[PDB]
Amino acid sequence: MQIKTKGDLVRAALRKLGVASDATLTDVEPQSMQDAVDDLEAMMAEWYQDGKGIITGYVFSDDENPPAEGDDHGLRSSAVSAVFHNLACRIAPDYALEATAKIIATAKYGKELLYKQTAISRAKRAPYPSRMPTGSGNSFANLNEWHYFPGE
Amino acid sequence: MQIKTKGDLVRAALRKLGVASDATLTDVEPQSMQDAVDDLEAMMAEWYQDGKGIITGYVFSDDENPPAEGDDHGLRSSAVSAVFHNLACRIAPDYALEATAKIIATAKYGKELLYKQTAISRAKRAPYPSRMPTGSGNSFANLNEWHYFPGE
Amino acid sequence: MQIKTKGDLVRAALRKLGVASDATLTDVEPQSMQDAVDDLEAMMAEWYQDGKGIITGYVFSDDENPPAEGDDHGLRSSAVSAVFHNLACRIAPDYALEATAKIIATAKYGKELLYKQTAISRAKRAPYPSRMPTGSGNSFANLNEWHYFPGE
Amino acid sequence: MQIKTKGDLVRAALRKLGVASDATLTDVEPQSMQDAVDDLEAMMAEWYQDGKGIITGYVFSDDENPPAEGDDHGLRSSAVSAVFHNLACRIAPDYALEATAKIIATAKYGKELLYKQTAISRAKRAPYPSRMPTGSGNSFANLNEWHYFPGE
Amino acid sequence: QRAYANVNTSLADAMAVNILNVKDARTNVFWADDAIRIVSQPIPANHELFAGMK
Repeated sequence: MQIKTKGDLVRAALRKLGVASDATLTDVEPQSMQDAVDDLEAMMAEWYQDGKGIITGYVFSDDENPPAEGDDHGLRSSAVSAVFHNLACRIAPDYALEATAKIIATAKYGKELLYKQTAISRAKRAPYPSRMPTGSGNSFANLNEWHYFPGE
Repeated sequence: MQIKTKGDLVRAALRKLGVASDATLTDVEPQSMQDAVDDLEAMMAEWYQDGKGIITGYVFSDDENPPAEGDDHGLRSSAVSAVFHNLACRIAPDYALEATAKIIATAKYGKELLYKQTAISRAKRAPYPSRMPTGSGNSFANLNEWHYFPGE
Repeated sequence: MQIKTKGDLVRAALRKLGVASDATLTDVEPQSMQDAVDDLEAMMAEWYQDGKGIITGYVFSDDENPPAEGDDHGLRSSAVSAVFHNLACRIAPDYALEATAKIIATAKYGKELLYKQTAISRAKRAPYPSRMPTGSGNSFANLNEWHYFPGE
Repeated sequence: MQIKTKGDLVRAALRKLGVASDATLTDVEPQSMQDAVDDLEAMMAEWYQDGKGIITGYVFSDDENPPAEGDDHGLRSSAVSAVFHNLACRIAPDYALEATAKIIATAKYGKELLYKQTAISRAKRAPYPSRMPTGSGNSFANLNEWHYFPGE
Repeated sequence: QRAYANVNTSLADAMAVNILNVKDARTNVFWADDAIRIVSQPIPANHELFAGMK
């Protein structure tokens, strides 16, 4: 996989939007690239709500190391497409554009697949309430005076 | 099959889009090849969610090989059409185009056909619950004292 | 039948589309003919899902015999119209064309007629469950008749 | 009938389309007949699904006879209108035309009339099941010692 | 699986077979009684056999 950095993600988003690529004759300025990188960071921070959002393995760069762009994002191979499609959707406004129907559909599909596994993991069943008896079928629990489920 | 490499898949996708084929007088450009190859790798990695998604036999190129173009995709003959139609749909926005209705319909049909066999395989019934009797009709279990099903 | 090779199917599809025929003054190049034959092979492999799809008798060309074109398709007389109509629909986007309503309707009807007999053949009723008895009517005849149905 | 050969059927279809008639000073181009004959043969093979479709008495030409055009179609007098109307509808896309609404309606009506008698013949009731009694009032069954129906 | 072993060694590459019958001879046959069975069941009175006949 070639999209290894936040700069690579931003370049992929621009290529999707048709603004800049490797075959173009005019390119966007590094200030604009830095602004797009900051928008990617803001989007990932909004998604990952301090651990209670969408978990992907993204790494948030620190200000101690000067350039945020150039640090590996740390995403898995299956999240890059969704992340940079959503980035293109988010940063299309800047250039007076509007992401096309295919881009929007791919963004929605990618976000859904990103959260699918986390939703499956989080679909947990609460334990028995503190007022259930264990039942007399559990002879081992009966012999140990475990007559009610603990709860919590 | 004639389509055996990622380059063949990209050429088929570009031909369907009309960007570069012998139906027109346009020839495929290397920068239009590399970007579409990266897009195809990202899309296949998104589909194949580390084995929990669509199974295709696609071979993921490792970083050790410099040119991703030219390596065999490894897909079966029944997946090539779906893969390259969806690739054309995905890379249409690069040139600010829009895939035609026939291409979109073929992409949907091909993706459904790709997942059909895996869906049939994964449609499996859960085992018996841990709290069922085995029944006295099963003489073997009744004599062995296997009066209840294991579960899980 | 006058249509007996993959190229005959391709030429019929192009004539249906209005791109090139026998009376035409400008023809399409052999590279485009090979691309159309490749698309036909892809569509046939997608239909014949490794024996679990639509059975037609289509014979897939091997690499040892150089031209895929020139091989007898092996289809029955009743499948040729459906095959080349669907091929025209598939290859219409190549030439910046969209297949007309009559062609689309004929392609739908042809595919349905292709799968009708296979659907009739595959519509089978499952054997009796493993726990059903054979009945006392099947006991006085065939004195060693089984008391229960096997299943599977 | 004065339409006694595939050539007359093709000429009638072309005139209905307005391509090659006498009401307009247009003669039948020689290539406009071979392609129309191919389309008619394909449509007839599609209809007469190896005996399980629409029975019309159409005689399919063999590879031994060089000119397909010039043979008696063999259709009954009540099928000619349906045949050539459907042929016109099928071959309209060749000339970037579109068969008119009247031609389409006539084609539908003719196909319905073509299959009406076959449907009447095939509307046959299945024999009695193998598990019915014949009753005590069945004198023939009592004489022949058949307490139950044979089925099949 | 090793509980079912009946020979000391397995067949190892260039090993020679020896035919224990080397001349024509009428055979004397010994067995345990349960070693040879005759599975028996009368033909169904509804089969291809006896579906037309008393």
